Amino acid sequence: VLTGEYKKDELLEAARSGNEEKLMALLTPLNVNCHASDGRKSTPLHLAAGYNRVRIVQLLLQHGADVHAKDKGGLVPLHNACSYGHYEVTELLLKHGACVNAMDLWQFTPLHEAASKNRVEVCSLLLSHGADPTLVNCHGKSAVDMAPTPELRERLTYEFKGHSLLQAAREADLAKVKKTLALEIINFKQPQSHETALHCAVASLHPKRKQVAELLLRKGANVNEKNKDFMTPLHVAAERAHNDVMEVLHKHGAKMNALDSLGQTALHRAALAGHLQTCRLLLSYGSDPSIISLQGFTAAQMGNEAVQQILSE
Amino acid sequence: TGEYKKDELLEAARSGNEEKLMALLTPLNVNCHASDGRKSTPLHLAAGYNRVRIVQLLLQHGADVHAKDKGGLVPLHNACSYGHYEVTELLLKHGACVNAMDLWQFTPLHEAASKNRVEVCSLLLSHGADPTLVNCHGKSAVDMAPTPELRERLTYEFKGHSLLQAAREADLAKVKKTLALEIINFKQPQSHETALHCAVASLHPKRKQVAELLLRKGANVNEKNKDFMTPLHVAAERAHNDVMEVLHKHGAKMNALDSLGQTALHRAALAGHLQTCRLLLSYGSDPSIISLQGFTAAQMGNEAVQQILSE
Amino acid sequence: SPRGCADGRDA
Amino acid sequence: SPRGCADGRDAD
Repeated sequence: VLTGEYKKDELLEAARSGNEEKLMALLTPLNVNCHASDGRKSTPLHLAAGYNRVRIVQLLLQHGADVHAKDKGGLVPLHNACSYGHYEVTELLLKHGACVNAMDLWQFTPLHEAASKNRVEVCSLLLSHGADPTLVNCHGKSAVDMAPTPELRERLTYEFKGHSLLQAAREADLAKVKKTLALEIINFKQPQSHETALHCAVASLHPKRKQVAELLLRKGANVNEKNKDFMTPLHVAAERAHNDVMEVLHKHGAKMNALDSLGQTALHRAALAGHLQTCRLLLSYGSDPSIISLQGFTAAQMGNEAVQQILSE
Repeated sequence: TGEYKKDELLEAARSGNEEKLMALLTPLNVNCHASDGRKSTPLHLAAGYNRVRIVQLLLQHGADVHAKDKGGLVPLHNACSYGHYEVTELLLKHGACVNAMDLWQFTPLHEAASKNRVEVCSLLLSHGADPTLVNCHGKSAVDMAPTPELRERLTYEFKGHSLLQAAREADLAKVKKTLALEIINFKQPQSHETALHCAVASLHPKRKQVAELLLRKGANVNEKNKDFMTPLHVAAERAHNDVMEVLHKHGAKMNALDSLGQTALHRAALAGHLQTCRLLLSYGSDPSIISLQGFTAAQMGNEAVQQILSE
Repeated sequence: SPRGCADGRDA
Repeated sequence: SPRGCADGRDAD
């Protein structure tokens, strides 16, 4: 078997050089998965992938190349493609079922290869087929650790969480969707006060507070979130006469009769402040003026004679 | 004499000996420094060695929270470095500078983060520690975090605190930006589909709850993929009626147009999904819309579909 | 001239 | 065990 030894060398050479005609004259079911004798003992597929021979990769795969075959160091062809930034080769290999987190004898994955050589686009492609950038090699190092810029480190993390969310969504895996979303900031809380961004926005003196409030609500803000003193955003807006945002909160389902820790509604706090239009609006929204606070007061009992007048109707 | 006293006072601070401390502590030595080693003040030592009561007493009787050791550390550094939560809080409550820098521009947060004191980091961030401030090697606190878990938490909390501030100032652009970074809105880089597109296309029985959850967490109900399809277009063509109902309940635009000018109704009609077409009409889909290729839904549908669109 | 350690001890 | 380099070459 010295002919299939020389023939092999020529098949390999055709693969490496991108010689399509020579490849298909030499490629049989007996040498399609042959390994070189010296060097790294690459298969044709390894060589075609490393040297970016896209058409050769198509033909090899089409004629039974083993996408999981190993070179002397435990690299699969996906390693070769990723290490030298061959995007389209990478995509082809993945399309034919390459293991996105295949590990060589040093526990290097394809993403270790791409990340360490700053193959930004290859990294994103890998992450989109489920590459995991937290897996460590024999030196205790992840793809994140080898990425040479903060922009790329941030991107590996962001895109990894992103695709874990997308896949959990595809699988309707509720627990996994919850988990990957556990760190969303929309309802992040001031640790001391328990206020969220919505509480802060409706308290704002600044001109765009209406727009900010709308935006936070569109993006998941809990309209009835309670701070340390059981104040909802409505309570906060009402006591400051921030009428524009009050409307926004109403629109998004604010509970008009929410009670703070003193048993007061937004209407109590507006009345107490002497905010006349605020009281009119709260009334129109369905606030209940009979509610008796824990100190024994209706809103009218805490307000000026104008508030009293407004409330007695 | 005041020097052998000093040593003893300092030793009392380090050791937590309240009795000896108060017998020796005077306005003249409250802020003395050791003659050697780090040249720590009593407050540095009490903070480093977690003597909470001694810290309390020192602060009560005129201890200087801005005093420096030989390396430019203030007591807050000592507390943070060794993870003494309570001390840290006390020091901050008495006006310690949260971003105080030593000779190497290490801040208390550098110290807490580098030595993996997650809870101290949280506290520090609450008092306005800035984990992007760099030391003299150009390394932030986030860079010194020895685990990705801590990195993720440092980042999360700082984004959280920053979003609050931006809300306080009604800085719409800044709020708008930090929210677009949120993972719920992630777009598959090539196809531009979001989690909501994936959910409503899912063949798995919990798809309805996933979709409802994603929308509760702020998913854009009308997000468009590469082909300008909304989740409604995706659900309708697959006859995933359960998630169409969720989508409708969260204000999906029934007549949104894909890249061919087609509504979700065009797509259901074309697939022959009779009940689906009925649902879409019941939700206010407009059967009259004409695609960019010149067709109504009825013109793309079988006779059963056409009947539905009549009734 | 390297950076030393704060005076103190772990909890 | 110094890890080698995959067979292949950068484009261009």
